[PDB]
Amino acid sequence: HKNLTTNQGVPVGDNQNSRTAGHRGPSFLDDYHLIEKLAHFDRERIPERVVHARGAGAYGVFEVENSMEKHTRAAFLSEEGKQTDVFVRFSTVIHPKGSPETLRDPRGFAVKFYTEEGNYDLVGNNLPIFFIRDALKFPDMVHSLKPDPVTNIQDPDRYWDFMTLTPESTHMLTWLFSDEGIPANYAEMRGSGVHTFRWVNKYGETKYVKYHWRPSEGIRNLSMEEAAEIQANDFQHATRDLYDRIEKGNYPAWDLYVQLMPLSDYDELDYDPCDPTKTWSEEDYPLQKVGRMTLNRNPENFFAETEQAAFTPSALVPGIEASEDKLLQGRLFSYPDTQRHRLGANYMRIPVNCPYAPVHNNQQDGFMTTTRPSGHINYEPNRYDDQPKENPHYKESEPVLHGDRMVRQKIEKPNDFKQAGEKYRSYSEEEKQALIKNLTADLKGVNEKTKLLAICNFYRADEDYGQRLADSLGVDIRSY
Amino acid sequence: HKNLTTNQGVPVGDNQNSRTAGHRGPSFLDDYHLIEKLAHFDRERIPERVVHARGAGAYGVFEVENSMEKHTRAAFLSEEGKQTDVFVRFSTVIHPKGSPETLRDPRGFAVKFYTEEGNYDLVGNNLPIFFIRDALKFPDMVHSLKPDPVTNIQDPDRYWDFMTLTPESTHMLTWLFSDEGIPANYAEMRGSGVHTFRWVNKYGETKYVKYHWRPSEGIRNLSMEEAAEIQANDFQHATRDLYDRIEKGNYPAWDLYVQLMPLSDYDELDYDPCDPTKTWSEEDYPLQKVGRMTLNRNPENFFAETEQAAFTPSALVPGIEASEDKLLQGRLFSYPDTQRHRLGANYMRIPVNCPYAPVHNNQQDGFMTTTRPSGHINYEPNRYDDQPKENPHYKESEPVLHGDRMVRQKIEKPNDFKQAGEKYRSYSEEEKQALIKNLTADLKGVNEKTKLLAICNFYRADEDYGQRLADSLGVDIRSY
Amino acid sequence: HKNLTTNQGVPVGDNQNSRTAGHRGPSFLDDYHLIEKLAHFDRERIPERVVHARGAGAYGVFEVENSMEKHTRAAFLSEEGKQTDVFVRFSTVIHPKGSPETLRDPRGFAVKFYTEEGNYDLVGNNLPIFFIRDALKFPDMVHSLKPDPVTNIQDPDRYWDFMTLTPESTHMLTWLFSDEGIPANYAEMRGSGVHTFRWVNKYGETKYVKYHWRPSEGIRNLSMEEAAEIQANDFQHATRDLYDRIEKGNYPAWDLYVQLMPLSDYDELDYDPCDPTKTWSEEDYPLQKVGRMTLNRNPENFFAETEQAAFTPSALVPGIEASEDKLLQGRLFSYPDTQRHRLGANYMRIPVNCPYAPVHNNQQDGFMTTTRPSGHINYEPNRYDDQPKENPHYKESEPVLHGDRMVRQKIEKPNDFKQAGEKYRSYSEEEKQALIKNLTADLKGVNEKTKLLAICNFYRADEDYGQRLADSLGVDIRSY
Amino acid sequence: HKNLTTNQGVPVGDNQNSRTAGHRGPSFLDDYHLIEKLAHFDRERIPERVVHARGAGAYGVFEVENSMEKHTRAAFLSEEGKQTDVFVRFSTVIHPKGSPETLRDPRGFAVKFYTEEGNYDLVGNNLPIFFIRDALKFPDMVHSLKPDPVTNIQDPDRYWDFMTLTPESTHMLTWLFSDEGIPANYAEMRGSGVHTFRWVNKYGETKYVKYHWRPSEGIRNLSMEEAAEIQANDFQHATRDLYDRIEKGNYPAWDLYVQLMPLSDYDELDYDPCDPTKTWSEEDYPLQKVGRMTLNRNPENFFAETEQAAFTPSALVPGIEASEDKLLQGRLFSYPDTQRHRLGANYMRIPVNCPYAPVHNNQQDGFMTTTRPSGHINYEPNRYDDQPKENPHYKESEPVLHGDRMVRQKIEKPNDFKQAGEKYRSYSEEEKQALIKNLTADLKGVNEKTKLLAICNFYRADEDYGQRLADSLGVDIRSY
Ligand code: HEM
Ligand code: HEM
Ligand SMILES: Oc1cccc(O)c1O
Ligand SMILES: Oc1cccc(O)c1O
Ligand SMILES: Oc1cccc(O)c1O
Ligand SMILES: Oc1cccc(O)c1O
Ligand SMILES: [Cl-]
Ligand SMILES: [Cl-]
Ligand SMILES: [Cl-]
Ligand SMILES: [Cl-]
Ligand code: NA
Ligand code: NA
Repeated sequence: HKNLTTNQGVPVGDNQNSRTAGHRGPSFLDDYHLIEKLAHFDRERIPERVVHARGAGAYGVFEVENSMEKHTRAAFLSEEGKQTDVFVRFSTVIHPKGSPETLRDPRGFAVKFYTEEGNYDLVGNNLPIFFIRDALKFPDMVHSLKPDPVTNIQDPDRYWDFMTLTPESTHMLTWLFSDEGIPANYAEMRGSGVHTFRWVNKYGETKYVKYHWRPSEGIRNLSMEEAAEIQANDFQHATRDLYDRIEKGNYPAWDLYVQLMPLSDYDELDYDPCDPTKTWSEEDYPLQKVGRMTLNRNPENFFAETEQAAFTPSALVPGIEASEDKLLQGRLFSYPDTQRHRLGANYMRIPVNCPYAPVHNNQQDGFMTTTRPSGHINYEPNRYDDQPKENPHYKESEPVLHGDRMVRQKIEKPNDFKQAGEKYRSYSEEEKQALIKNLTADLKGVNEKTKLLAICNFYRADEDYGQRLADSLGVDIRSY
Repeated sequence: HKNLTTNQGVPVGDNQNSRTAGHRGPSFLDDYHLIEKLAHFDRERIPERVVHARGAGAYGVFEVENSMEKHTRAAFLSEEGKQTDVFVRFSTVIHPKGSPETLRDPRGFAVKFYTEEGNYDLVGNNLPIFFIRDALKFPDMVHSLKPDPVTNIQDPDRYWDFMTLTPESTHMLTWLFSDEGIPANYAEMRGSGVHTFRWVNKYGETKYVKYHWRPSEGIRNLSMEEAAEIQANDFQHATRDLYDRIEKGNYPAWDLYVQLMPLSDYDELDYDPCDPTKTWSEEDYPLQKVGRMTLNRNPENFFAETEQAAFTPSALVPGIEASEDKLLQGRLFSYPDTQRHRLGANYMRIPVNCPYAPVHNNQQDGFMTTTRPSGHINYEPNRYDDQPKENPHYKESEPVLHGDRMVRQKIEKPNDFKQAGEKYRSYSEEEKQALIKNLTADLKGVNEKTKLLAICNFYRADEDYGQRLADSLGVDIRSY
Repeated sequence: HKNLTTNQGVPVGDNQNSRTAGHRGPSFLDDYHLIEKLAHFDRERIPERVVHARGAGAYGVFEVENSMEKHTRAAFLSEEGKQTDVFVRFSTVIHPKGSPETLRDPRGFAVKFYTEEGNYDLVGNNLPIFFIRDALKFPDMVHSLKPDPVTNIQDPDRYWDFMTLTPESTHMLTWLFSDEGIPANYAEMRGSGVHTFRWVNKYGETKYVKYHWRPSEGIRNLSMEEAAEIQANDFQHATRDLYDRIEKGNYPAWDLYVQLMPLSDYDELDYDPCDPTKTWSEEDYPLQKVGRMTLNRNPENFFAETEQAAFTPSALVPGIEASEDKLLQGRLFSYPDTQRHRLGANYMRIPVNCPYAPVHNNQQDGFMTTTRPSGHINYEPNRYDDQPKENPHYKESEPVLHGDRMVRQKIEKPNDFKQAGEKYRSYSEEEKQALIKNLTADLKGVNEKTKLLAICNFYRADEDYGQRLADSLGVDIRSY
Repeated sequence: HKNLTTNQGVPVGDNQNSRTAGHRGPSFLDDYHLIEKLAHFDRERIPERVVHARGAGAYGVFEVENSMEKHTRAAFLSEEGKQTDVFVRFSTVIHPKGSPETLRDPRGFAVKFYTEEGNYDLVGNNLPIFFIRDALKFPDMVHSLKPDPVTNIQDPDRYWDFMTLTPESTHMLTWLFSDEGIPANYAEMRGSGVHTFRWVNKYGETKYVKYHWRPSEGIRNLSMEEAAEIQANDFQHATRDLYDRIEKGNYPAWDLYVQLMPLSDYDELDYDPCDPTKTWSEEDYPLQKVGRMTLNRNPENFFAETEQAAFTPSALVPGIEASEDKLLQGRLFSYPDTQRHRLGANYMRIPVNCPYAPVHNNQQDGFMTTTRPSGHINYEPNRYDDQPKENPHYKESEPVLHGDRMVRQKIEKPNDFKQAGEKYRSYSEEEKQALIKNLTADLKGVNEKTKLLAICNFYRADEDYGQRLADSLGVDIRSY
């Protein structure tokens, strides 16, 4: 048995009645419990994430099967059997909190590894490429996909206007308008790092790397019809499914694979290996198994742990570095930036965000300083041998720059259409029919000029693709 | 034709490419356009409303048919034909911003009148009563109804635990589990002030008042099955419908009616006329037509106008005052309190929230001061005749207090069950069947002791009501 | 030896050099350490307190010498010898952080007692009365005393305009313009509760109470000349002094005394005993010794503990209640209201603000939730016997209301001049000379009409007072 | 004559009395005027600037004498007689908002030019060099200079520890410990851009540029003793002096001069021309007159205009670009980053911060959206010719990168001591005596090891300098 109390620790005499002038009179200002309780209720909410607002979290463990020391000095990958705790958040993208999990969208697949050398965030999606290749375009892309700023309803005419004028999107749309645009749930789902990263070993040798998560539950997708049937009765089915599997002991898992590519292979590929609109061939760059992640624990509080979770692609650990991918480069900035706004300057002290590794530095103060700081010395260099100092064993690599000027210019070999065609031809006939169907339903109401340009981009990917879509939309493409 | 610019007014040379070390190299920090554009994107979101997060807005006009000056000095009601601009937001209640509009919930019906003596907010719902009668319980009620804080899914076992132990909720639940718990859309929907308010005329005479909005489009409700079928294909159907009606010139309207009751009728009644779990008989207190509101304009920007809209029951105008309703009394505080958090100290300067009537006072500063203040005199009293002064013509009434002590105590004559029974018996057989069906689907999975208490509360309302529910749930109540 | 780390717990390789294109080229965006370290620096500051922005803090102990159980059930005062930890912050009032501690001002004297039944804040000043008697005037008062909103310099013409038109200020001004307006430091300084509070004993009997703190170091004040001399060489001498006394083991102490008055004595006094412009005669209501507070420990971090400290007069404990003092009533609201803005919705979790007594309630979420919440049940009533419940042993008293109606009306018996005259006559001749001298230096440049009104208000206090001021100002008041 | 009103536009009947239970009873919650007025009061303050918190603002005009089009395409410099409106803020550095203006510190000299091609901010100081050359050290340097985080008092032992271990500071300290470390006021003061910038003409030719402001009122300084004499009686003397000069029509002015250097001079010099611890010789790179800035208008409201002013070195206009200076490079980020926290995401819409030039872009939303946004198109590219587009005429230059790797490495030819010695020798004997006096007073109490290292750094600058300081401090340096 426990007393209800105020936040001052005073036991509450009456949690039912306001303080009033007699039993039916107006309410007095001197009712600290009422005002405190209502005032905190009035401040429960924080801004939702600007994208990926809808999602669900879980904790688990990553275990190494094959040590990666030949290729990276990353501590958490250094030996067979090494276990690292994770927190993972899965998500949709475009719509707000509360939106259904039956909508078409990439799915987020964000993994935080609590390593001995710091927290490493691999902020992935299910699909292995993206719509754009430069972060400067991201608020534009998002804005076109988001509900219309007047109507508050998503409008295909808007995002297809953007996408069609942004032909590098063509590969991505060829994945997203398959039925893999609606995963059945978060467990029966692919994961991808999407970007190329750099792996750096103890000799300072660098390889390019891509990451892939393969579900133990397999990949399963929903047709537009299957999605509607679920949406009718449950707008949070994926969140429900994740929690329920874990509560029942049916723990979902993913095997982590990598592809590894020499830096020098740039110059002979007909695409840029750091163009995130591109995948690498699995015949030429085979998947190499690293280990397995099992999710086995539900959070204790959704707001405190899942809503407040902060991941960033710039949370890199020794041995794992960014590539020059211009999309990734903006993400390095944007995540901690938005987090400072969404969560507070001190967001890294929220428990789910805290490292397991020691934190010692000369930062101070900021809203909601709860960590009981002490000491006189908050500056470096200083005369004190016991105060924290830099450790040169932990310098990052020095990537070679091939450019000689500060420029704003598109990458060479954009090759916007080739892999979209390859993906299209890789589909089964049943999968091609679904792609055309889903695209037709999406395009049939859009501005005729935009609809033609869409068809033309898919035609440039593959002639059969573009002709089938034109036929299905009733568009005459003879004059082109 | 216009230049894209930074926020500094510098035309942008290139809105496609980040600044990088050659065409494929990493990104430079000296890219003000990138950083400014990402950083503002990173800050787009504000907190959603703590309740009524999902909603839709429109502007229109309210026109007086019968002047109300014999009963209230309110300026906007003073003359036949007098027109006042309104802004209205409709909403659901429990789930977050992106949640479906097919869910069971009261609907918000919030009307801001831009009167010549200040803004008057009538913050109603469709349903004319509430679950609780004291604001001290509001965070409890809400927390029970909201998604479970662990699972992020709404759980009937939680809110029925609260509601069953809060028997004053019985009248409300008897309305909400009719099919009027799911209005077809926002246009074919009732509105209610819910609370008794005080109307005060130019002689200082006071009457109790209740407000009712009657839709010109009639009232239409959804069954659970009808709601699921809509939910399958559109999770924002009510938002859509409102915008669409107005864009097509099919303007929805409501007639405003009032009931008026003398203060001295308190002892004539077997309930407290200021208990918001109670309605007043329309036979004994007939509806009196006041005027008509027509919504005829969509907002120009949903975030700026609808998301940032702030209504409060305490935005009262001369002639219209709060009653002693202890629920209303807490609302007086909570709304501006939450708005200062959600929107900023200076939220009243946001255009939708601004009055038409002149604002002159000695308040100053606060985040985002955009109003070009001037002058040396920010205090009163002062020696300057031209600075703003109090105006004793605009004093409020002085309600009589019947109590002699500051107490925490439930009102007399709570009468928790009688009107719920009256409402139940007022239903058609088809309506009673839908009530029992909807209750049964909601209660069938809850804790057995809670389920029995629910049945017992409804039995106390009406024996046939409670027995039908018990039969439908398979619960044997012979022995009570 | 310790590593400098990022907030992700990654050791920093180089805390000296930004990451650049060669040894002298422009800086790269991919420099997580630079950006994290700059961004947090960029966010160190929070709003200063709206008043009492300049101050200093210390911890210590309060020990009961005489149990107060005949008069109050407060736990911390129950037993001889009982020791309660305290935190105390002393302050100036008007000017910002960084301002000098040599200025004329009341001084704040805010004591947090960490009691077994919750935190009790006694938020005092050195002077025992105040300028105003209704919180509605506080923003006016402050704005008149604050630097002019155009020039950013304090202007006697502005605050004397307010004070002269606010004749209830006369008693306060008669204390503040003695040399006690500039205490020598925080240790050699009086403290006062200012308001009457209500003490309630185990039988439910109530007495009015006033609190006084008497410095073991005695009271010492600065002349205007002494204050200038200190200001020349140290703008933070009181902060320095408090820290230095404690660091050297010379702990400052205060004895706590109370006056006690029966409720009934209202009706026979020629003032309102809950008017905070009034004192109670020490002859008629003798000081009674309660105990001693000794301050013996400096905080470990000024920002975390002293800057973030939050006190409120509404942090009352069983046995100690607010009086009807209309000034106090507004304070009850204002402090936690400003604190939610200044510090965050969760400011009560900041260590210095935490109670020693257990906190259990159904509040949740809000910015910077750091407390590891858990459990499904965040509402009451609920079916669970182990969840926190109200405890009727801890109900507050039920003060009798003498009023009939909700009114806006000045108290009866304002008696604005009589005590100011009594205070003036209680001064030694040296002390009267100082008062006139300090008043004259303040008023000599003020608007002539305001200057005359000042003289008249002091003349009404005491003829010799007003005449001496008029003489010193060169103002002939014979014609009145 | 005007009514005082609430923020809802309702006239206030009584601005004197709270609403209470009779004339002396406790206060009611239903007092919207009290609560609104106190709530807004409670929220007046925003965070002060993290440095330069104390300052003062004015408006004026800049007029071109000698057009600069041969060297820069900047619009505001394009024609003789061209006038551009400015806003200027002057400041101290280290202590908080209310701190004296008699302290030793650089002075800030921040000029916002409202040009036809956007706002251009030249965020200078009086002194023409800086303590450090990499932004990574800025939070350290500041934390060392700031009041100690335990005592809240500035401690020379802390900042000399930092500075002595940061020998690139030696030139700066040689200026700051002259009497120019305490300017007599803001008018009789030098201004400097400090950094080298790049000027780019219409043919794309680039020169390095330095900016210098020469006061028409001449340069005048205070000795330590003259500063204390002022401080005794006025802790805002420089704020007062600026406002007073302008109010009386005695407008302060500065002539702008530039120095111009070819990029190809790098190897001709024994320092890096982009090292901000360095000046350029005026013999080798003569001062060239541009024009004159006159300050002739005080702001209408200090908070709205001066306190909320936001400047950034990244507010560059076509023709004027950053150099590679690594200190500058971090400032490009830090200012808009801190301003988003201090002022809000929409701080650029605060009037003093608004450009004169048109602003059109696809940014949206954020706290306190006051700008009445409209339209459906918030993304680019789009199909609409009338929506804002990029303008390639306004591309920036493409600086040549000399580096081939991403590195963290000190510049070549740091040359930490030579210019400090040149400055020392440039001093008159009276000036040398002051410098030694001021340094001795500052160093005499610091840790002996730190004090010796200080002397050694000054000795390396000039043997006489170091020897005179050693003699004055009583330190025998014969053994070295
Ligand atoms: C209606 C009258 C008053 C109002 C509305 C008011 C309001 C405030 C506010 C808003 C603060 C800043 C609190 C914070 O930021 O944590 C403050 C601080 C303070 N006030 Fe008042 N005040 C009033 C009267 C008084 C009185 C009568 C006293 C003493 C008897 C007093 C003593 C203090 C002290 C000592 C502080 C500093 C607390 C600290 O050190 O953190 N005030 N006041
Ligand atoms: C890396 C080096 C530096 C960093 C990181 C830095 C950072 C900052 C920051 C964060 C502010 C607060 C701005 C605000 O809140 O709006 C500021 C203000 C200021 N800094 Fe710096 N600073 C640096 C070097 C300098 C230099 C070199 C100068 C002059 C050349 C200077 C002059 C100023 C001035 C004048 C202000 C006040 C502007 C105003 O009046 O509002 N700082 N600085
Ligand atoms: O952050 C994102 C924004 C838009 C689309 C995506 O798939 C995504 O992950
Ligand atoms: O504000 C609200 C909270 C909970 C239920 C409701 O119907 C409501 O309107
Ligand atoms: O909070 C306050 C405001 C004005 C004057 C004071 O003495 C005070 O404490
Ligand atoms: O921004 C700043 C920080 C520290 C010292 C300075 O001179 C400065 O301008
Ligand atoms: Cl650090
Ligand atoms: Cl006001
Ligand atoms: Cl609670
Ligand atoms: Cl944009
Ligand atoms: Na191995
Ligand atoms: Na010329």
